[PDB]
Amino acid sequence: GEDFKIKSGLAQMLKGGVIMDVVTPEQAKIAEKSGACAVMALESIPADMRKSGKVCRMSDPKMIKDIMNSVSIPVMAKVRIGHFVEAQIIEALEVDYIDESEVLTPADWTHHIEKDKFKVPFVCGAKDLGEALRRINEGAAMIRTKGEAGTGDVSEAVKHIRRITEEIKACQQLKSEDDIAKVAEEMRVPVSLLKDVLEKGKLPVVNFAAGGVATPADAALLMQLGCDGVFVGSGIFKSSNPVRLATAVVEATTHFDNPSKLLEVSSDLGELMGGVSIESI
Amino acid sequence: GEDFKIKSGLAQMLKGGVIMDVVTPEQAKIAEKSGACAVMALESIPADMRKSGKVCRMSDPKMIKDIMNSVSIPVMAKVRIGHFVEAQIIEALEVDYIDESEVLTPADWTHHIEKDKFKVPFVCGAKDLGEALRRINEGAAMIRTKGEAGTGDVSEAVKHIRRITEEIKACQQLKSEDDIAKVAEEMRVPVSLLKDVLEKGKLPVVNFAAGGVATPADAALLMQLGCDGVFVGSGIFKSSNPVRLATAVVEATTHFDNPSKLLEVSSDLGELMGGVSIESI
Amino acid sequence: GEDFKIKSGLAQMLKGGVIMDVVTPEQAKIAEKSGACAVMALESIPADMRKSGKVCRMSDPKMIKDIMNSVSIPVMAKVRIGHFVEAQIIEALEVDYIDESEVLTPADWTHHIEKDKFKVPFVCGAKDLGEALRRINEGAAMIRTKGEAGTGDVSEAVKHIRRITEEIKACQQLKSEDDIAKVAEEMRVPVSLLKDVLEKGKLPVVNFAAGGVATPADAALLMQLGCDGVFVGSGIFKSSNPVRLATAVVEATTHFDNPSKLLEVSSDLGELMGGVSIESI
Amino acid sequence: GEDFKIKSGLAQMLKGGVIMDVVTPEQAKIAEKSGACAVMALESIPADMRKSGKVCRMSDPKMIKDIMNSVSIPVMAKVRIGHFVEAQIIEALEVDYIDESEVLTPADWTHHIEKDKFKVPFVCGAKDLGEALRRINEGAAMIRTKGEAGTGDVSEAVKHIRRITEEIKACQQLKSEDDIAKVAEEMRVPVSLLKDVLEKGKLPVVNFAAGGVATPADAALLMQLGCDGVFVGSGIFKSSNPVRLATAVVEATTHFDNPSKLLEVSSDLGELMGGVSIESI
Amino acid sequence: GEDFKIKSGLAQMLKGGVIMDVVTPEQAKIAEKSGACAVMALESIPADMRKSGKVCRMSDPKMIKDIMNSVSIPVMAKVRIGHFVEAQIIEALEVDYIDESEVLTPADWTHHIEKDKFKVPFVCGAKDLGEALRRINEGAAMIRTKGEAGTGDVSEAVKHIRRITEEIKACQQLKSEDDIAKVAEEMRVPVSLLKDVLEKGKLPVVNFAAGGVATPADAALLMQLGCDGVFVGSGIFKSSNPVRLATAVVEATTHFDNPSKLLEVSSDLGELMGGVSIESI
Amino acid sequence: GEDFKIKSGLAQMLKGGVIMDVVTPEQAKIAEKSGACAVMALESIPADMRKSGKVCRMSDPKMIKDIMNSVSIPVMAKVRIGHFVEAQIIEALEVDYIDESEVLTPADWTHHIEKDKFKVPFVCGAKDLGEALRRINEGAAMIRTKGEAGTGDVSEAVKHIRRITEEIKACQQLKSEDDIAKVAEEMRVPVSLLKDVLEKGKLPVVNFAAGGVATPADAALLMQLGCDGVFVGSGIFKSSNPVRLATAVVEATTHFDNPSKLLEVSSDLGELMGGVSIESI
Repeated sequence: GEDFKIKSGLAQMLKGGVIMDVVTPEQAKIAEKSGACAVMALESIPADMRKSGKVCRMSDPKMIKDIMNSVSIPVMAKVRIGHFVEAQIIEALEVDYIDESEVLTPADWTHHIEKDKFKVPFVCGAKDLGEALRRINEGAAMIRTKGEAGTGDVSEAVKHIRRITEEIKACQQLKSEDDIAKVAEEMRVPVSLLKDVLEKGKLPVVNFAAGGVATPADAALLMQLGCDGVFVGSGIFKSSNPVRLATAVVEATTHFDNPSKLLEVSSDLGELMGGVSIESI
Repeated sequence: GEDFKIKSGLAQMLKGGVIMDVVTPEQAKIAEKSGACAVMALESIPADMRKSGKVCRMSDPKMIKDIMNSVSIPVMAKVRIGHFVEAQIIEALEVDYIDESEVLTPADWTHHIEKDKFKVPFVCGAKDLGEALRRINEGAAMIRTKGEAGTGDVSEAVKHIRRITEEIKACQQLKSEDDIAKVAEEMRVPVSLLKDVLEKGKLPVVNFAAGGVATPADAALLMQLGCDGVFVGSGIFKSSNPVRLATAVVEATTHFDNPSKLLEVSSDLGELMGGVSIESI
Repeated sequence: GEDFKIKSGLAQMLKGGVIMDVVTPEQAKIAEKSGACAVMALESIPADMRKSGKVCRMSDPKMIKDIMNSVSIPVMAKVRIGHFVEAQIIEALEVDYIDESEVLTPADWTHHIEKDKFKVPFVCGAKDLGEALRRINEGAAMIRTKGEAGTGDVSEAVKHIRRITEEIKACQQLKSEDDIAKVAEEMRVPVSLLKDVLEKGKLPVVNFAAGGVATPADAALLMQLGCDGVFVGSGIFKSSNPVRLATAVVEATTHFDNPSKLLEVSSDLGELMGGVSIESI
Repeated sequence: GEDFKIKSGLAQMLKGGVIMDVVTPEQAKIAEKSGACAVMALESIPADMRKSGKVCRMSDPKMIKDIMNSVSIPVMAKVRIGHFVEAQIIEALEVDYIDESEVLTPADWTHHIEKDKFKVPFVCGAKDLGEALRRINEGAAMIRTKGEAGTGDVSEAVKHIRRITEEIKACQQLKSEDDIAKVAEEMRVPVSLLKDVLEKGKLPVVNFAAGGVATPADAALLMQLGCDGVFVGSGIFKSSNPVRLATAVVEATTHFDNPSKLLEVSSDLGELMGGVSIESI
Repeated sequence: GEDFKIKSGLAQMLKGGVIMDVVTPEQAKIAEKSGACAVMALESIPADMRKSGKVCRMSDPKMIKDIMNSVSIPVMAKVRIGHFVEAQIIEALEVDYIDESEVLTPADWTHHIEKDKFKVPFVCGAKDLGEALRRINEGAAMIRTKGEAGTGDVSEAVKHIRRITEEIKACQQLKSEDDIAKVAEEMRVPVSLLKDVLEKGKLPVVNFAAGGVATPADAALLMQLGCDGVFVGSGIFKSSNPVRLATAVVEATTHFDNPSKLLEVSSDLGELMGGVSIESI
Repeated sequence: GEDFKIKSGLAQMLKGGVIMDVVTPEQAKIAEKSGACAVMALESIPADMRKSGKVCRMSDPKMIKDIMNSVSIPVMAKVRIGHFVEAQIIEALEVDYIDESEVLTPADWTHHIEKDKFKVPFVCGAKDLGEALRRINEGAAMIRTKGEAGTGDVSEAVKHIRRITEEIKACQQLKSEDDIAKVAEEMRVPVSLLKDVLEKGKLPVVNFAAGGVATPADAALLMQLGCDGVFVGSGIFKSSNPVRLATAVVEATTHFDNPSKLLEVSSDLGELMGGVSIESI
């Protein structure tokens, strides 16, 4: 409770923001000055890692320390799924948020990290209620949609948030203490969570959107859809005029319901990263 | 009723016309002066997007504003399927017609746009009655055949209009209030629509032909077949002598029953885009 | 009857001849002077179209007008299957025979043209009795074997004529008015045709050979086999010494039973188009 | 009887010989001077045709006339399976033997030639008794094994002669007039042939070996095995020292039981065509 | 008992250490001076052999003698599975530990080596309890996880140690002398071993981690997980700054529970070998 | 008996030796002077033939005569499976041993050679008892393991000898005269052989190892395993320092149980042929 609520709070305190994937301090500075609520330090970029296909690991501290020494706003970093020692090494680094990110090469195909044992807040991907709950029950402070990272395609990210919202609800308007008991056991999670969700109609944690956000339009689409905030990563920086696009997205995320404003910031944006349409995977 | 019958009216008012895909103001002006009833502004061309295969998104407003600031006739633009925010941004732009076009990379594989909530008229693709009705019931002001966009092959476009006409009719000359009730539920649409169709023998909206029109001959073939108007897009402009072909098609569409005239405008036309025969897909 | 018999007559009046695929007036003149009973005007050649694989359409009138303004003998042109407007445009052109040719990209995968409604004689491909009858019942004035066009291989052409002759006969020496009634309904045709065939032992129309004729020898082989005449197309012109080969085939077709003469015209012929053996498809 | 027994005689008179594939007069003269009992005139070579894969046809007469005007020994030529007119053209040419050769692109996948109607002796491939009998019953004067032509591999040729010899025999030592009646109908042939075979223990015609003979050793192997003579074709000429190899094979075929002599002629032979091992097909 | 407990002792004495793959003396000396408890002499490197795909054999003695003559710490060498003579040759060489390594091309797909008959201690790979026990029962002095060698990916190595630990335990807390009897026979091993394991909760031998260790972080992760020591091999040396990385790993392995220290040694490490993510196999 | 025992004797007289694949007299001399008990004359090399994939035939006599005229020790040569005439030609040549070798392109997929009819001793490949017996029953004087020739991989060779030894034994300690009767009929061989084997516990002929021997270590491994002698072929000569390796293998074969000696001869051997690991086939 006390320990948790503090973690959730830090995460919860990021509501309405935009986190940005940064590769270098230069990039970090651009992101802070653009309105980013935080930055994700990493030495190589989602849209490149998904082609390599080399092992993608925790990023080198020096690299991170630098990025995190050149900005006021908090700094996130990535660790491989199940790679608790990588996480240990980053709690030590005094990073702000850790992200057990499925976009890197997993380290345990069977066990995620025991995030409870850490004092730093974690962020985790989910594509559905169960998965969401399992990660939360596992000690996840914050949650984001998975989506197809690096693709440039919202199709996925959106579908997820829809499902979670659809699932939370479906399961919600159902009947029996036993009916639930089952669903809790099924998705391998304490009855107490599934329950706080139904009693609150929403996860206990902040639910951000990640993977496939390339346009201000997209960002806004995901808030209108329910998300609590937005992860963009490159290719903001893989675009023609990053600084501009970066701001467009931050602005698009705060005013996500201002057709007039939205449009204003969606004009003369330049050429954006050529995504890879999910379908054609 | 009232609100819609206005949207219908804008669409309905294009009867007999030819809408043209434009990529630049220069191209727009050529189209207008050619007899186009309107133009579809887009930064990249159906016949190229279907090869990329990059994510195809709403086009950049500046781009559109420009195209739409250089012509009297109305201007359409495209948004991804289900991407309501993209649409919101374009209502704002004050475009004339929006096209929720399946030729771009979809944004929701499960939900189209809630076009009712918009005041701008939408246009949608259909390959059959059900699909048609679903899009209309969803708020579609105007409807077009899908066909294989960019292929240069009528085979598809025609087949669709045939089916819709064949289906409208088949379902029409059938018997029981319950018989219908079923078909309405099946194609997931209010009994009231399927009904206005059967009572009128035709959709409540204008039904244009799109995808696979490359020759004046083709355009005429589709009107003789029942369509209310024609979408061409590039490769009018991917042809040897656009200006000439553009006019040929506009002319072929108005006089679509004048063998003498038709032929006149089908001569010395030059080399047209080398399509990609559906079959060989 | 009256209207039909006139059409059949024009077609019937081509018996024993050789029709040649021409691409340019030069080529047309060569063909006339060679003994061709007619020429097929087209802007691109069977043996190339079957590789493209671009949409193959009706040819540009100017092109045809030219070819047909440089020769006394009649001129045929091609239109896509089911593309009635294309045909309309060519009746208008005052071409002599129209060929609803399956070698082009079809326009209707479900419906051929309503050739009845036209006053110009049509020619159609068939690979068997049923198909033959269906085209004839559909208004076909003349009929040709399909064969594998552009391949340079007789295997197919021959097989067809064999089958038609084999089928006409098989069905012929069978018993009951009901026995027939069935076969008529099966191959979706009026009992009256199947009947005139059996009563005459041959279709009511001329049956030419097309697709896969590359050598004088081949032409002769197809007449000995029953055909009423021969379509060659390129690669007469894709050969080393066209003029010579053209004549050889015209001559081989008239004297198709003159081993001495046949051989005379099959010598020092030069290098002919390198076909593509059906088998290796 | 009479007519045939003359054709049989011309074929039968080649017993013990070697027929050679020639492509040019120069090649023909080399073959004659080497001891070839005859030559097979063709403009392109088995080992190349089986790669093309272009349509392989009867060869141009001039070509043949030339080859056959530069040698005393008889001259064979090829025609496509079922291509009776091609054959007609070659009877006319006054060639000595015609070979309805399956190595060329067939002209009728359903009917071989009616060799009875010809006065020139035919040669045909067979891989088994039935096939052999069918070709003979069809008017075949001479028969050869098929084998994988152009491969350089005896595996096949041998296997065939084994089977025919194995089959002739198997069927031979069986019992009932009805037992046979069946086998005759099965392999679609008059009871009278199957019968003359069993009563004589061998086909009524000469049975040569063809396809896959590359070495003197091979030739001898096939005679020891029962064949009545040998078809070699290139790559005698695709070898390093043709003249020598040609003679080696002729000599190896006559003295096919003289280990001492065989070996003598198998030495310092040079590099022979690099076959293509059946297996690796 | 006695004989083995000596071999066990040599292996057991390496507890807590790091063994390193060396390819040359220069490399050996770097490894020794780095803190390596031993080195694995081999002429070609795991990450290259798994691409070749040439036969990978015991390494040439001279090569090894040299490597083992330039370092105080013990020296291991590899032999192919089942290749007892290769092993014999290396006992003779007076190497310290032999590794019957599945990373080389096996020599017997059916029988491992009879390591009992040797006086030198062997090391063997296992992915599960059974496999582990079978190798031990076979005379294995030391055991290591297999993991995907040369990949750079821990996913595997970890998964193994998890399973073994999971299996040892699962089987442990089960009930009947017969229950066990079965499992012993199943995994084809004496009841006496499975038993010493359950009675001790751990194998009788040291269990190192191998295959997929590329980062100090990884090494530490595997000790935290239960391993008794670490095999790294190249690409320590396939990295940018080997010396540094080598030390980092040795240090990371001893202080594998010192987040502060761990992180200290994980900074400014340079570019490491670009692994090949298991998944993408 | 008498005739056989003489053949077996010559073969039997090769016990403990190493036969070497030679391509040229130079190579032959090197092999003799190295300690080879005999040489296998061939114009092209196992490790190359298995890539070609051209037909591999008996080698040209001159070639062999030369090789066999430049060495005292006996000389073997290869013939294709079932190619009895090739064998006849080589008996004539006065070669010492003939090898009906499956490494060349077979000549009869159904019948091996009737080696009984020859006075020269034959050698044959086998992978199991049955196969061994069938070849012996067929007149085989000597037998060798097959293994994957040219691969450089012992995996196979060893596996075979294991099986034969395993099979001989398995079948041996079984019960009934009828029990055996079956196994004899099954593996298509006289009860009398299977019987002499069981009564002697070993084939009546010498059993050498062949295919996949690349290292002295390998050779020794195969003797320890039961073989009576060793076929190496290239790539002894495809190695860096043939002369040395050749001797190493001869020496390794005689002293195959002298770890000290074995190792001595396995040092500073140079780079050996890069095999092709069976597995990766």
